[PDB]
Amino acid sequence: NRPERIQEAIAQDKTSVIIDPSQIGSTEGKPLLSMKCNLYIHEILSRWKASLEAYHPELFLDTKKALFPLLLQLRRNQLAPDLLISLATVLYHLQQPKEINLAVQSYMKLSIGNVAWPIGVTSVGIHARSAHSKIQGGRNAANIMIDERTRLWITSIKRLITFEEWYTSNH
Amino acid sequence: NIHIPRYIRNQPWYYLVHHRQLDIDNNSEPKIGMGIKDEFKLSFCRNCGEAGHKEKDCMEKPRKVLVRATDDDWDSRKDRWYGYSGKEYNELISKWERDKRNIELMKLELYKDSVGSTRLREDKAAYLNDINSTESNYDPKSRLYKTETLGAVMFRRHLTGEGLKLNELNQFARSHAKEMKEKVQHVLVANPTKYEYLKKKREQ
Amino acid sequence: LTTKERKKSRLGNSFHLMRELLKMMKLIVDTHVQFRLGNVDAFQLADGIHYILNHIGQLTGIYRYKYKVMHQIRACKDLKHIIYYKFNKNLGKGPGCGFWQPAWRVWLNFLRGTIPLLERYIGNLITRQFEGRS
Amino acid sequence: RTDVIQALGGIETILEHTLFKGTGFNSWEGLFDSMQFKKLTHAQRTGLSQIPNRRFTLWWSPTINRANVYVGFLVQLDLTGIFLHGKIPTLKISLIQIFRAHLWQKIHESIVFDICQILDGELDVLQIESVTKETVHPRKSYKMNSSAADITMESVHEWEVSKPSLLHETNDSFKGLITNKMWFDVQLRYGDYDSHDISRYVRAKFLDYTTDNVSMYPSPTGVMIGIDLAYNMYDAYGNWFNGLKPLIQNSMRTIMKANPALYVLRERIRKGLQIYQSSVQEPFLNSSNYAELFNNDIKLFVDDTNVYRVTVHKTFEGNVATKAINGCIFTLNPKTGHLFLKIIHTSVWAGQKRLSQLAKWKTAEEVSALVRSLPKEEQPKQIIVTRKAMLDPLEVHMLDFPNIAIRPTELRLPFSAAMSIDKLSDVVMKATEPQMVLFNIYDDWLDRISSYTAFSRLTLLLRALKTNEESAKMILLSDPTITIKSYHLWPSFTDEQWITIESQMRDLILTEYGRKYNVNISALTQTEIKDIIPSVKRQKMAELEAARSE
Amino acid sequence: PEHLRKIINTHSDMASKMYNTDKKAFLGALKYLPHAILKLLENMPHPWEQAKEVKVLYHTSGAITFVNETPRVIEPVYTAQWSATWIAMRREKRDRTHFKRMRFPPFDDDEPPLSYEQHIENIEPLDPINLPLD
Amino acid sequence: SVKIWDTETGKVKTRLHLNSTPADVESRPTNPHEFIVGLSNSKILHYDDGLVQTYDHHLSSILALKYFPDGSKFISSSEDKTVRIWENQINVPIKQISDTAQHSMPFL
RNA sequence: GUAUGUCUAAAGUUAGCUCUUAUUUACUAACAAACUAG
Ligand SMILES: O=P(O)(O)O[C@H]1[C@H](OP(=O)(O)O)[C@@H](OP(=O)(O)O)[C@H](OP(=O)(O)O)[C@@H](OP(=O)(O)O)[C@H]1OP(=O)(O)O
Ligand SMILES: [Mg+2]
Ligand SMILES: [Zn+2]
Repeated sequence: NRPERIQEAIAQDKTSVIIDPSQIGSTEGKPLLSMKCNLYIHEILSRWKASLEAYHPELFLDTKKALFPLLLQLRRNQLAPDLLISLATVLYHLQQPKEINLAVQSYMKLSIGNVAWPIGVTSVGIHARSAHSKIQGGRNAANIMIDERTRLWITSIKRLITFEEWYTSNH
Repeated sequence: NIHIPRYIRNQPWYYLVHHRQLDIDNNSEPKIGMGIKDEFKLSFCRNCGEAGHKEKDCMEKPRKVLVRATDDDWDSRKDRWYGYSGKEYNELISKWERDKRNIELMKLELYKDSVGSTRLREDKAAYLNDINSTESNYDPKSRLYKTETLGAVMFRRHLTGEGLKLNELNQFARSHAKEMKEKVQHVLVANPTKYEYLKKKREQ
Repeated sequence: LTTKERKKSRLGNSFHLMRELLKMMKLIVDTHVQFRLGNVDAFQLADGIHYILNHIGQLTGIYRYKYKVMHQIRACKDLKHIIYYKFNKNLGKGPGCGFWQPAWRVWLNFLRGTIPLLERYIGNLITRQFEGRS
Repeated sequence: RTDVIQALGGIETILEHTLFKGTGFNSWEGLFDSMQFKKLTHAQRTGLSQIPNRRFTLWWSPTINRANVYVGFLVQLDLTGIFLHGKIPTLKISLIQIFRAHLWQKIHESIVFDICQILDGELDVLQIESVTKETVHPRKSYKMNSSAADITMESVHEWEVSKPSLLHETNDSFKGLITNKMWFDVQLRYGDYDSHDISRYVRAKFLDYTTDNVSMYPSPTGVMIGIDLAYNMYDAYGNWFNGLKPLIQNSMRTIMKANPALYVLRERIRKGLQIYQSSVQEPFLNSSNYAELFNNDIKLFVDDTNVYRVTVHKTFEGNVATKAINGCIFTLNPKTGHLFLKIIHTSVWAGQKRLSQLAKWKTAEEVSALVRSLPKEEQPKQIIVTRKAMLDPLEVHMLDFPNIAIRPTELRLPFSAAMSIDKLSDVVMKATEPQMVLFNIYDDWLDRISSYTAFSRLTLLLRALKTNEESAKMILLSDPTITIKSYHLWPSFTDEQWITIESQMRDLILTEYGRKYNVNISALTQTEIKDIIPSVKRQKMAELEAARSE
Repeated sequence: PEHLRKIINTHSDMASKMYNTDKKAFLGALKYLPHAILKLLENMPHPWEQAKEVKVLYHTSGAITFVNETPRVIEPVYTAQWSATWIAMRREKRDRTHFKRMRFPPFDDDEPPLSYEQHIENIEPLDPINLPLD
Repeated sequence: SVKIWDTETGKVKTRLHLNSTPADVESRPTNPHEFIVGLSNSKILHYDDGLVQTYDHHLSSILALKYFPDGSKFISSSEDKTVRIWENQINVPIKQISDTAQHSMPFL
């Protein structure tokens, strides 16, 4: 029933993490890329279990609570296209030595990216022109802060980015 | 503190203090919930026999007491729920009691040890943990709450560590200015690497 | 809006006068509905109606687009000022009065006056919509 | 005038008409146009006359917008819950002016979620299962016909909630009702000279919204808190179980004293009425607290000079119109050393006009988006703005972040010369999307020295670039051997080379400063640092009382 | 009445081509709309009666609904009925400790007006303002 | 459709399927990567060996393009009378060249 | 900054002189030190 799924998916968990930068743009391999993005975040959290004794022993449980939706939505290919592509861009720039600044650049194309007016200033000033409605967004290409639970793991991604910086720094 | 003009400081003919009788005083404490203190104050008739009124203004049908009163204001006057014995609310209580009488991915995602099963909502700014009464141990202009760590009593922050190291550094710059173009180079932020490596050399 | 969407979207005294009389009538019919649904009492219906027919200048907004309504509004206020001090000789101050008959007569006489007014106004407007401007 | 004041009822009866109580003044006693000189237009002087009429109407706004109206139709403001009693134009413009950026909503939501934090702070005290934030309607904060539940408490064990009483009732009945589910509804009202008694109002709204035939609430038991904004008042009517009444009393005094949403409301009523009495707690940057920047916290600068840069060109008829070029937001962390350089593309300005104020609000939006992307363990505990006009939009968009110490500065920090740097200008101009390009300012500067040395170096270099641009560029681009690496900005100098560069830049700054202001020399050392980069007299007193005591 | 009610129910969609001339009728019926408002407010049901089943003309397209009959009442009966409601409302302002006035407007702006047959016709009406005649 | 053909073999480097009928299609003298396509929907698109940066300041269909000595800037002219000197991957014109009597600048 | 004006393939109609270069002057700019239009 369920323990055979445990056996199969842990024997698959122990069976690659190097994201091919051709497979980021290769949209046909979306389940395989989503599974690799799942497993590299698992590898980050497995490393952060190990060095927890001297770096933030209070946020490991919070990030485990917060990535539980992302671990839910990465194993069976449950994300948005641009969101998954930008996440894979982060995790490819997160495996290289000096690309920590490029990792946070890919994060800032994840969190805001292409879309202008991310929150929306929502009718400031007096006059409130007729074109002044298109510079606010609750939906319809506003941000990717469209949920508490979604932004929670988006924040946890840069938590793992900061841990990756600290982990490659003091080793 | 004479921002008061001449005519307000000029008292009336008999006897600053004569005005202070909304409050003119403190006004930064937000005001209390005051409210529904209520009061109900209080020949003869051919129809009913009672005194006071005539047949044209009698209240019983022609056969052959407490008053909504003591009013000064407007919001007291309209008051759709002025008298209140809780009738309609207990009726809706009774209606509510009548209505009151009548999968594996969670198990797959515990591969890491969680076996539990527009702002942040976990911020909790330190005026909310200042829920007990203090003498304004927060300001909302600067949005800076005071503690004993990085806080003082007109005041500044505790320059802790790096700030204390720059206190050492600009006091070293003042010492090198008050001891030793070069007329301009006497201070810290003018020629910074100069005094930085002089303070590094001084520890040898 | 734009300004072009403020020039086509302003309308005259006629369309707004229709809108305000239908606000008035819908307040009347909705208080009778809140009666008929079983929510509100008949006494509270009569006080609600007498509140309508003596706060048309507040609840509705017909005073804006036709200002001689103020005559009838003043008369309704004046009828209020009579009726609340013959209904409340031994009662003092408070809601509960619902003798809505003469204010109702005043608004019916207003409608008696502005049936042909609104016939001519809306006839000219509707013939501008279909037939067009001469 | 003395007897006029005594005949209007003293000062109390005058100021009950006014919007004085809506302002936050520690006392009444602290109550007491450079545009007409500009050549603009004959017709635009009408709006110049229009400006003080707005503050006169806003000062007398509770007695102008009051409820004893002989005839007047209760329209609602645009996007807020203020009910006018007639289309009075300047009053309506002043209430759009105060309550812009959905500040009403940014009050309401804020109070709601702050109560959530209190109920997330007091879970075990009240035996609460889970304080549920409700996904409410986007226009719920000003629909006054009917409302819904902002917060819904769920309980573990069911609650003995009382009959409905006020927040300040001294005797309750904790026996009557029995429910497993409270709710909460924060209400807001702009009280006026007639309808400002808040307890009657909140009792009317609670007995109004539970007792509809239409159902909106999950239970008939709840607490409806109503804040009167224009008279600085509050009251909460509803059902109270054990321990909730002193909690909500202390909580509402805490919120109503120290909410940043309510205080941005009060600051906007102060500045809209052009009245101010300032007691600046934890003051702005000086040469005194210059090291207050990187006191080992998390912090960010916000520079907004080159957000809306323009190029003008003649436009076929004679006028010289003004196109919006790609701009930058120069978000500098001085301690750790990142640079969250926001690249504002021209597609931000799709068909918008009045682009200056809208650029200030867009800069506040990007700072709020940046901070929301960061975790609440990397949320910067202070934000130092660079310009004063940035404070009005930013203190609204950081209403979601009450942890963050928004500080002004009294240093003209020369971060506007960021376009003088070649690679910053390249990543500004070469853009298609509104991009977030990152740098380390401190790139060769964090293996050898800490943040203080090279932040002072950056101040010296950028003031030299802002003063005389291509002279300092030729000083940077002097020795053709010393190049710039691909991920660096500044040329990879050695330390004596940095001493030579800093000496030439300091000589350049003070050379053009003397050649601009014909001043001889700085007669004081802190004056010289203040010249490189209120409390000027306080540091005069400090150095007078510290250089004398040796 | 069900024929009228079906016509009014079929004119809630109003998106087919077939309504075109019927839609012409709607814009023509505005210059006969306010007359019908008077014909409501003359035939407005008095507080002593529950609901007054009234004659009414309806257009075939259901454009405009003119309440047909005029309210004629015997004069001494009319002033006696209103005086009975006068004394009854005086009694039920005095003996009632708390009078609850209606909400205004009684419905939300987002709420459509209710159908008579699904919400009002199947609920029996309440008891009107009647003095207890001995 | 814009096609980059070798003079030696004649193979497919890129195939720019576009939105509008393209105008003259030119290349910067420094890089074979840097590559500018004019359109007729008032836009100009810079490319590498793949969009890089748009160019939208002409109001009309753009007619003809040039460059500077050894490139490093760029010249555009349209069905409007305007000529705009754009730079190496910069939207903003240094100069826009217009009088009241100019017809247009169809080739240059 | 308005009014207002202008552009916008989805659909396929049949065979002395020439010159570089700088200073000055004039007119313009909702471009800068939260708001102002006929
Ligand atoms: O303000 P006041 O001078 O004390 O008069 C009020 C006022 O009547 P006016 O319209 O003449 O000012 C009220 O009318 P509104 O405020 O509602 O417009 C009315 O209340 P209602 O109309 O709701 O009945 C009330 O009458 P009362 O409170 O007795 O019902 C009446 O007070 P007075 O009877 O003392 O004049
Ligand atoms: Mg004009
Ligand atoms: Zn009697």
